[PDB]
Amino acid sequence: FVNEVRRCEEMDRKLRFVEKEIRKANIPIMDTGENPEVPFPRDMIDLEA
Amino acid sequence: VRKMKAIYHTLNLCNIDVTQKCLIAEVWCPVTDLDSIQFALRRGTEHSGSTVPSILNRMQTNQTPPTYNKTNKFTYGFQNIVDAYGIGTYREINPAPYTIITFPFLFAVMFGDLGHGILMTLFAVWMVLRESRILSQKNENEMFSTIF
Amino acid sequence: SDADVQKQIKHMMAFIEQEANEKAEEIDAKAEEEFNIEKGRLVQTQRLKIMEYY
Amino acid sequence: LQTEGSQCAKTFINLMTHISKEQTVQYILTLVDDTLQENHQRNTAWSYFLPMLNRQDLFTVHMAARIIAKLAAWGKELMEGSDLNYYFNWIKTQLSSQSSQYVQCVAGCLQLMLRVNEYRFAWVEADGVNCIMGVLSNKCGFQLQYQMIFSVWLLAFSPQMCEHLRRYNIIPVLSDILQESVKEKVTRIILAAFRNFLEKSVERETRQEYALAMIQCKVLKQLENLEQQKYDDEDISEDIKFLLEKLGESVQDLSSFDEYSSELKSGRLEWSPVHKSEKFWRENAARLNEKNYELLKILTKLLEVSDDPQVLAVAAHDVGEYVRHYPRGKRVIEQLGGKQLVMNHMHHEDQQVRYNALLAVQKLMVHN
Amino acid sequence: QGIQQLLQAEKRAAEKVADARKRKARRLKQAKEEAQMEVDQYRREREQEFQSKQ
Repeated sequence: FVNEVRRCEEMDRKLRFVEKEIRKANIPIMDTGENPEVPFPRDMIDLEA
Repeated sequence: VRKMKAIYHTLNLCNIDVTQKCLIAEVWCPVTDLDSIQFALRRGTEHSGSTVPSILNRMQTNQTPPTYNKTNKFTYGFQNIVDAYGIGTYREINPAPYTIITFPFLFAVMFGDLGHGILMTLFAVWMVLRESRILSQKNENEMFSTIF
Repeated sequence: SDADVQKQIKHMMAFIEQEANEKAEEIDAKAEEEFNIEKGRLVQTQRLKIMEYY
Repeated sequence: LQTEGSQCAKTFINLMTHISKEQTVQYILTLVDDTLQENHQRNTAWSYFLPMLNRQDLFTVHMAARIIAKLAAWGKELMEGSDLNYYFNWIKTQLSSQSSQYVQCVAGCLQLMLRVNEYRFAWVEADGVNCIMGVLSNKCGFQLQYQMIFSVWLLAFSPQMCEHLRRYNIIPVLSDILQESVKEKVTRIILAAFRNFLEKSVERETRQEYALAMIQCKVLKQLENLEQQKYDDEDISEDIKFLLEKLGESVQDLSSFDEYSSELKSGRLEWSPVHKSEKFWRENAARLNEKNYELLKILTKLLEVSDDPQVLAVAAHDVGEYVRHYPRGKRVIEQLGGKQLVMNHMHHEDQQVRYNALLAVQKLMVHN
Repeated sequence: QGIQQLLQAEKRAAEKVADARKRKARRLKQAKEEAQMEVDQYRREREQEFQSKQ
C-alpha cells in the first residue's frame, strides 16, 4: 500500500498549504463540530481532482 | 485525509498477503468487548457490497499481552501519573483507584493550609467549568498544557 | 461459538473456486484470438495457392 | 471408471419427461449434467428436453440450462443454432433481471453459449441488449457485474460487432463501474474488454470511441494510478502499458491545428482536451497569425454575436492561453475591441463563464 | 491453523490457472497444425469447379 500512502501525504501537503493560505487573508473558519465518516478509496480519485 | 492515511498505515503493518488475496491480522483485543467488534465487523463488510464474512479466530500463544485500563476523563490524570514511572504487568493490582485519594491526601498533609486550599481549587474549578472553550484552542505554553 | 472453523471452509474456500472457475474461463476463452483467428492467418495464406490451382 | 458408458443414450433420455417425483427428477438431471461437463457428445432430444424442463421446478430449470448451453458450445454434431435464438428468447424470461437467488446461475448460461463467434451474433441480432444494461445499474452486481461484462469481452472479438453495440451508452456506464473496482475481478476484464473493443476493430472509427470514451470521462486519468499499483496478474501488468501507448498516442493525435480550426470555424467545440493541453498551445504559436489574422478574428466573431450559454468560457480560454505564449497577440485584441468584450462577460451570472473571462482579462495585461 | 487450510486451498487455485495457461500454449501450435488440414481438405473445394469447366 506504499503508493496510496504517498498520495495521502501530498494531498495533506496541499491541505497544509491552503491552511496557511486561508489565514494570510485573515479568514477565521468555523468548526461545525461533527465526527465525519471515512471516504472510500473510490472517493480518493474525486478528492485529488 | 488523515483517516484515509491512518487505515493505509495499519494495512502496511498487516499480512504479507502471500497466503491468498486476503489480509490476515493477529491483533490484541479485550474479551469483554468481543461482541462489539463482531457487530462492527459484520457491518464492516456490509458497506463494501460484499457478502462473504470476515471471521475472527482466537489464538493460544504465549506472547505477553499488553495492559489496558478502563479510564474516564476524571481518572485519566491519576492513571498516567502512575504509568509515568512504570506500566504494570498483565492483570497486576492497579494502584490508580487507590492513588485517586491517597495522592491528594499525601499532598495535603505536607501542603496544608485553608487559605491555599481555597486558591488551589478556585484555580481548578475555573479550569473545569471553563474547559469547553479551552479545548477549542489548539495549544498554549506548557504552563497551561501540562497543568490543564 | 465454534463456527469459526466451519465458516473458514465455507466462505474462504468458496473464493478458491472463484479463483479457479472465473479465471481459467478467461484463459479458455483466449482461443478466439489464439486458435480461431490464428487459423485464418494460415487458411487464407493457402487460399491464394488454391487460386493458382484455379 | 465410467464403465465405458457409450450406450443407453435414448434410454437415459427416456426418463426425462415421464419421471413423477420432483427430487428424483432433479437428482438424475443433476446426474445428467455431471456427465456432460467434461465429456463428448452423448442436440435433437436436448431441444425436446427443453419441453419437459423449465416447468414448476427451479432446481431442474437451471440444471437444464447447464446442459443446454454446454451442449451448444461443445461438439461439432450439436451445432443447431436456429433453435438457439429461439432458446435465447425462451431463456430471456429467465434472463430477465428481476430474479431472486437464480440470476447468478442464469448469467453463466448466457456466457457459455456465447463462447463461439457466430453464436453470439445469433443472440445479438435479436437481443435487445439493454437487458445487460438493466443489471448494469445498482442491481446488487457483486458477481453479476463480472458476469455481464465477460459476455461483452466475448462480444468484442469479431470486428463487425464493435460498431453494432456502439449505438448505446456502453463505455460511459463501463467507466462508472471502473471507478468502484471493489471486487478486483470486475475491472480486471473491463481493462481487458476495452483492449478487445479497440484492437479487434479494423476501421478508423475508433476515433468515435475516443471522442465518446475517454476524453469525456474520468477514465483516461484513472489509468496512471492503476499502473502505479503493484498488480500481480501478468495479463493486467501488460494491459496498463498497452492502453497507455494507445491512449498516450490518442492524446497526441487528438491535438492538431485542423481540429482546432474546425472547433472555432465549424464551431460548437467544447471543453475537450484540445484546449486544456499544453502540447496544443506549445506548437501553434503562429497558427493564429498564419490565417492572416482571421483565425484571431473568427474566435471572437462567435463570441460577440452569440450568447453561448456553455461554450462562451471555452473561447475565452483560447484567447487567454494564446496571449500568454505570444506577447504580440495582445496588440491584435487591442485593435479588435475584444478587450471590451471580456470586460462585459466577466459580470455574467454563470460561474463557469465568469471565471474564465476573469482568467482571460488577467492574462491579457501581464506586463503592460 | 486456518492459514494452513488457506495456503493449500490457494495452491489448488493457482495450479488450476497454471494448467489453463499451459493449454493455451499447447493449442497455439495446434491452431496452425489443424489449419494445415485445408491443404488436404480445401483442395477438394477446387475440385468442385475442376469438373464444371471440363
